[PDB]
Amino acid sequence: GHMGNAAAAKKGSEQESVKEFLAKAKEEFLKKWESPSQNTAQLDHFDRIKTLGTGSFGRVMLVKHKETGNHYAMKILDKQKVVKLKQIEHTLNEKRILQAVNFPFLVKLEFSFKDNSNLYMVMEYVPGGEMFSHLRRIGRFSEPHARFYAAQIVLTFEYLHSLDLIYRDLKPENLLIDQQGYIQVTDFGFAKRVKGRTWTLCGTPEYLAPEIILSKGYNKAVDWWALGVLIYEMAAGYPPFFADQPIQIYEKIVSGKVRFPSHFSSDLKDLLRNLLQVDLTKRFGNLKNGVNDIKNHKWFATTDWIAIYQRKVEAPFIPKFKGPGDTSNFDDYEEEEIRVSCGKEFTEF
Amino acid sequence: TTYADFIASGRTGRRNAI
Ligand SMILES: CC(C)(CC(=O)O)CC(=O)N1Cc2nc[nH]c2C[C@@H]1c1nc(-c2ccncc2)no1
Repeated sequence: GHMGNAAAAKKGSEQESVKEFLAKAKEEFLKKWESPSQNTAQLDHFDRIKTLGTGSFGRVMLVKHKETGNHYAMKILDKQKVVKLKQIEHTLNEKRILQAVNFPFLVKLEFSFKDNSNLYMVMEYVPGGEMFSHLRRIGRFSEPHARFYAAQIVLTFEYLHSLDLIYRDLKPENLLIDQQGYIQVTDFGFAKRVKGRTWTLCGTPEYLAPEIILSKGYNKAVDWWALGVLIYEMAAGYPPFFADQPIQIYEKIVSGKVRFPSHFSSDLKDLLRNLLQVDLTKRFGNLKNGVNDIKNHKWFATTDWIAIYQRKVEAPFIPKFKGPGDTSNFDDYEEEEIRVSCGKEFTEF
Repeated sequence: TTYADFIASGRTGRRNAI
């Protein structure tokens, strides 16, 4: 066969150890899920440094903890602007997930609290910014570079899916790069802890699986489709399906056709044809052998999955880092004030 | 070319969710 006896034995033992890990990790997750942490700090514990982002619901600020000197990213959501935007459930759920998960490629919620008017989530500051900026600057990543990131997403999805969590918003914009060059996944507002099927139209057009576009009940296989889109975009510098308008994007997604740049390796094209598979009964990640069809694919032949998990692999790229508190990998915003002074439904925060 | 078509798409910047 393909594997000699010693190689088959080592692979089998590796897969059983993963199962042992996931069992223990689901037990830890459920304990925190059932008994979340609340109000582990307060606003005056922090100095405001810089606004890193803003939107209709709130802003994200670089803050420094006054006593430890540690920098954090503080998400500030205004309770009234969330209640009046149909986002209460997503915000409660995102905080519930973040305080319960534990994985080396998920940004860590360090503190959370609320005051009279705002919700606050204080997470470890990831100073390298989004993969998006680096990808657009460099143009495209080499296949070994793309594989380094892809392997982390594979493990992160393997973790989340074992918790019955579908992630649903994979894209370079949501992948932060830390000081060791590893990925930190941000944003769990669209994630849903559901076995079986779910129906919500959500995600980003370029990354939508066909079954989402087609108004089907769908399952965790949409995350594996999105991995195919991400691997393609990392290696090509542009996603597999694009157009002027989303409706034209959706027609290409559902057509079951994808074209590859001539520099894509044969192994990469084969992996991507199996992830960007419209037919659910044939899409990798969704078959009898689960994630192992992906981890055992030829394109990942050189990947030491445990070494990736242990963060022992030297990253192919380390963002420039002029020290703690460096803001250079983020844009510049007007520094609006944070004023205090909607208890209903936010009781659980 | 595909790269040229990508630039022409106007979808090279950060993409919002639906
Ligand atoms: C203002 C909100 C919080 C809400 C909104 O408008 O909907 C959006 C926002 O500004 N986001 C969310 C986000 N998702 C992908 N990139 C981004 C950027 C930004 C964000 N940076 C971080 C972060 C975490 C840890 N270290 C460094 C940076 N955490 O959030």
